[PDB]
Amino acid sequence: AKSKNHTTHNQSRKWHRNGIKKPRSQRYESLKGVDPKFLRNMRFAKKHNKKGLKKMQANNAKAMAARAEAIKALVVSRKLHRLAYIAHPKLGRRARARIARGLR
Amino acid sequence: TNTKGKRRGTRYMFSRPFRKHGVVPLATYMRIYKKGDIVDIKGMGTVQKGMPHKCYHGKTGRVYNVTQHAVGIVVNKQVKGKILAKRINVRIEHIKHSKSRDSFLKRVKENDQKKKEAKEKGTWVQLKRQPAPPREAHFVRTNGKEPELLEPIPYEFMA
Amino acid sequence: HFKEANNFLWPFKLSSPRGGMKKKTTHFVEGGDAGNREDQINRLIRRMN
Amino acid sequence: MKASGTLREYKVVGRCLPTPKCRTPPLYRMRIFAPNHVVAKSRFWYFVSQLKKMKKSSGEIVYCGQVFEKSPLRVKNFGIWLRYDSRSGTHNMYREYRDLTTAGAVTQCYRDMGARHRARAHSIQIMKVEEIAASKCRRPAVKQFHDSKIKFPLPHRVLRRQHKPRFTTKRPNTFF
Amino acid sequence: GVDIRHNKDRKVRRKEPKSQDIYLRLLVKLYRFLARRTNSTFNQVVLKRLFMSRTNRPPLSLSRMIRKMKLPGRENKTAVVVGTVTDDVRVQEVPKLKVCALRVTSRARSRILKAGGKILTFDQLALDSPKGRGTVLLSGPRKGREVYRHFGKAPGTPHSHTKPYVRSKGRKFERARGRRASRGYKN
RNA sequence: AAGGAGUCUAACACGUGCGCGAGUCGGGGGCUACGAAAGCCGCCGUGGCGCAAUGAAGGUGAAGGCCGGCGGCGCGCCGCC
RNA sequence: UUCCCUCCAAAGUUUCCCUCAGGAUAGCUGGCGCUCUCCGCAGUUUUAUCCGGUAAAGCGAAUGAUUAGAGGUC
RNA sequence: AAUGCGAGUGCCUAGUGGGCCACUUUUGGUAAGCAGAACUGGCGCUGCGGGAUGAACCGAACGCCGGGUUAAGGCGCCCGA
RNA sequence: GACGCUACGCCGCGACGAGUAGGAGGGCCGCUGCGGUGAGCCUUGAAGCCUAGGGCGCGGGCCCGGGUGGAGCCGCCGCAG
RNA sequence: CUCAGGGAGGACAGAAACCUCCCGUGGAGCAGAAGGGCAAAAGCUCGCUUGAUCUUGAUUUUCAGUACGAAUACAGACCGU
RNA sequence: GUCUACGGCCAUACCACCCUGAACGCGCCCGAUCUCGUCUGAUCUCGGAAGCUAAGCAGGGUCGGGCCUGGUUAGUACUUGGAUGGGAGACCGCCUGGGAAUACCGGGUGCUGUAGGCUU
Ligand SMILES: [Mg+2]
Ligand SMILES: [Mg+2]
Ligand SMILES: [Mg+2]
Ligand SMILES: [Mg+2]
Ligand SMILES: [Mg+2]
Ligand SMILES: [Mg+2]
Ligand SMILES: [Mg+2]
Ligand SMILES: [Mg+2]
Ligand SMILES: [Mg+2]
Ligand SMILES: [Mg+2]
Ligand SMILES: [Mg+2]
Ligand SMILES: [Mg+2]
Ligand SMILES: [Mg+2]
Ligand SMILES: [Mg+2]
Ligand SMILES: [Mg+2]
Ligand SMILES: [Mg+2]
Ligand SMILES: [Mg+2]
Ligand SMILES: [Mg+2]
Ligand SMILES: [Mg+2]
Ligand SMILES: [Mg+2]
Ligand SMILES: [Mg+2]
Ligand SMILES: [Mg+2]
Ligand SMILES: [Mg+2]
Ligand SMILES: [Mg+2]
Ligand SMILES: [Mg+2]
Repeated sequence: AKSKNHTTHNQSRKWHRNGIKKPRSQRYESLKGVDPKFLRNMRFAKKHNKKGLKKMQANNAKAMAARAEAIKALVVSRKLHRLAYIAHPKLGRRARARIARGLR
Repeated sequence: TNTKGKRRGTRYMFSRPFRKHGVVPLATYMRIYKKGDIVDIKGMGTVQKGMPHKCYHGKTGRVYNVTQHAVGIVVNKQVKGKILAKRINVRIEHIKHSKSRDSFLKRVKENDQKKKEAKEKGTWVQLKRQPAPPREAHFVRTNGKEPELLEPIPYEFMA
Repeated sequence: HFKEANNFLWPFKLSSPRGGMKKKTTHFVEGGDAGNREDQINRLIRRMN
Repeated sequence: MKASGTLREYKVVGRCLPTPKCRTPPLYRMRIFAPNHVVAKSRFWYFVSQLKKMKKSSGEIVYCGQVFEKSPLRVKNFGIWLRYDSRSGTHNMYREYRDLTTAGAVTQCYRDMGARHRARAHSIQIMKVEEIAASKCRRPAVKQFHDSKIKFPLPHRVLRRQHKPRFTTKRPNTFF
Repeated sequence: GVDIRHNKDRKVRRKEPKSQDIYLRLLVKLYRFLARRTNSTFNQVVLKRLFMSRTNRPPLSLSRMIRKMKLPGRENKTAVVVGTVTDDVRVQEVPKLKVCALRVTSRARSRILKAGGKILTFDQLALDSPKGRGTVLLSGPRKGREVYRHFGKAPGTPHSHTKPYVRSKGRKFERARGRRASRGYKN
């Protein structure tokens, strides 16, 4: 009573019925597996980002006000070109009006 | 059946090249890997600590964690119905900067420079990579001599 | 806009070639049908269209 | 190659890609026998890939024309130089034919090799075809027609069209 | 023949409500007319949500309604609910709210009407804003049901906080071999 | 020719329909031909399940921030109204 | 192992089991949907960039096998 | 970059877990319609035209019909040509 | 000043149609009994049975005609096996 | 510090004891089976030692992507050199 | 042009023999009281400056060996896909694309980073 030992004959056809899909690419991947010392210090940086908030708006509102003084310192043939202009429903409206007023 | 050993069939895969044995060079030590860098994996048999497994040899991934002597890499692995995102800690001698993204970055800076250019000149410059087109119609000069007549040679039993 | 113009067209549902095929299983330079027949695709086009 | 119908006789000129090393390659002309120009270009690339180190992707077809018979109204002796494969071994030959056109003589040569040596057209490799004077011929099957006062009858005229009078009364006559 | 695959030819989605209740089936007729006779996508979303099962329209709490209508810009608007507006009793102040829902519970209705707002039905909403203008579509937490704690990666697998199916919870109910580093292993 | 084989009860999961909804449920009990049905009880909601988890257990048990005044440490922190 | 029609449609493979005529598990299947649309994805190619030690080849290159002469001093 | 295509996602889930054949690669064996692998396609689950016959070969996959044309095969007669 | 719209209805464009194990849907397919309903059928002939009769439906099946027979039977909306 | 091996020398000393010079890419050795790796070393000889200690998590290998075993990067301590 | 200290790529840099080295340097060299270590101041460590490029080192040479890079080998060997191609087979030819490696024959024989010198 000997039986078949091992094969992968139909396996490559079974894999492609629902497809071989890559893992779900998301922005902001998890920080799980990152080393504990740098992960601990990053949490301390996030804990005190709110400390210099009133100094941060004093720079970003300064930049937004300086944006005003930055931006206000600066502040195939002629036949087929004519016929495609007349055939325009909006641009050739007065040209079609001229043609309709050409036969009276 | 085969064994489930960790280094089975790695005889030529983890061997050093011919006349490239001995002391490992130090430029593979004193180069900098940061998070998000694209890194290909090539196992070296001189150092034995932090060796990647044989299924990651010749693969390419992205660094997510950097330690004192090693980096952590997210490598795609083909497993039996699907692809998994593996996180492997590989010591720095098995690690090389991949040059596949380098051409893309040099093209990004070229495209940004060529888009800053020709905005004040009003023209339109091609930024897509077109494939190899059919060649344009040209004249071949047979100046002087006629083309040489080629004929098949007779057989010689040189066995 | 060749990509858009060609993708707008449905793939052409052509009949069987009148007169007959030469040999379906072999290349055109072997006296068959498969592969690149450079100027002679029109002869198939009139008998198949 | 499949020797379909009668062959046409093509002059095919090709060259290599112009490179920074070889800025102008020499042009190579060949004398191809093929049913059409699509087969003729493929046989040109086969022969030139056998002789020179030049491939279809590394080269181009500069010219491919059908060059005709300069005199298809006189009968000519054609000597053809062969290189063929047998079931065990490959051999060279020289054969002689009588024809009005060079391509007709080579067409007759392909049927002759297939008839006598069971040599298919892919094993047959024509290497030189030459118009031969009647005093330079060698085969007695061709030299027997070099007679100014040639004379023979048609001795046993077998009756063709055996099915239009299909049920007939008189028995057929073969003497004419 | 063609080498196409007929596995995904039939999309599963709902064309009609499975329920046979005739008051819902008249609102389905109304918003089916409105979705094809207007270009407003609000009527399409309302008509599609009227088809859905009871688990696909979970109830809103009044407190979640207060916070989702307290946001800036969306004042004097009609909150449109396809499910049920239930009362949430851990809130003390109720402002006035213009409400459209399929069902409003009896104690939430009293609190809304005592606050001074209005409670509409969907025919009243179709008469008031046929294209659903000045409305805020809201829906309940769909993963709020207890059934979703047992879903996902299986328990007894590394990094899987999936609730197992136990006949009861306690000291000696699935807490020994796959859970302890002492007895066997821990995932 | 006739009979002849995934049924019934209990338990669980998931989906679906209905009612009520942070509640819900009288199934046990009681009141008042079909009817052994239907109706009603609310200080009959006991009780079940849900609303709180975690620990073996003793047990414990689900945002904070700013400012002023005071005390201490040497401008920040801690404690205190 | 008892009526009809319609639609979709397999597997004899992985791992574990006193497992080898059987189960559990993953895979293949079906049904129920839902979230969006009215960027993403691909049993494919092109262009870059890495990986290999098979086919071939080599033994006047290491290891192992192996045939013949020739020139040499002690 | 080209070409093409609407995708993503969550529950519940039957049957199966004896396989076999063919081009190429390939192990044991003198060999086997033998035993054992890799890849792809089939048969199993599938009718149809051809190979006289026929699980697997060649062509081509199937709702019920009319007209036309083909594939692989053929065109003395059986037997259409 | 035609018809329409059993909206669970009606109508219009395309594409497609193999199937074992298996899964799902639709049955104005069929059997028996119950709650409603056909001012239902019936000794001027019910059920059942027979039929070289007329038909409908892809099909499961069904409706009429003739004969036989002598007392009960069926359609629709739900329910149950 | 340099090994295996070889050459030329030196009383007994010879094929082979010990000393010295030169060549020596590893032809040695690293406990074992084989493969990979290694020369101011991972080999040999010395000096000091107990990182073969305590404690969380993460990862790889087998894999169902579960365990056990084995392994890799860290982090918190106390240490050795 | 060139050297020294520390290097990068690790023979185009290695190996054998010969020739030439101005100046600074690098060395050989002279010693053992101190630091230090040995059977032995030979090595290592220390204190020096009489002599010398002899050697190390640098540059160059050899129809040099090696190494590196090309041609030939050769569109050969091999190989993706195809045929109701051949052959009794063994195997081979053709279509469609890709394409090696010896022997043999040429060319070359370290580039360079930082800091500091000499050639004033
Ligand atoms: Mg088996
Ligand atoms: Mg015809
Ligand atoms: Mg075929
Ligand atoms: Mg069809
Ligand atoms: Mg199907
Ligand atoms: Mg389906
Ligand atoms: Mg019966
Ligand atoms: Mg439920
Ligand atoms: Mg059996
Ligand atoms: Mg191998
Ligand atoms: Mg070989
Ligand atoms: Mg077999
Ligand atoms: Mg199938
Ligand atoms: Mg078939
Ligand atoms: Mg036969
Ligand atoms: Mg027909
Ligand atoms: Mg026949
Ligand atoms: Mg079907
Ligand atoms: Mg009968
Ligand atoms: Mg050391
Ligand atoms: Mg001395
Ligand atoms: Mg010197
Ligand atoms: Mg000298
Ligand atoms: Mg040389
Ligand atoms: Mg320098």
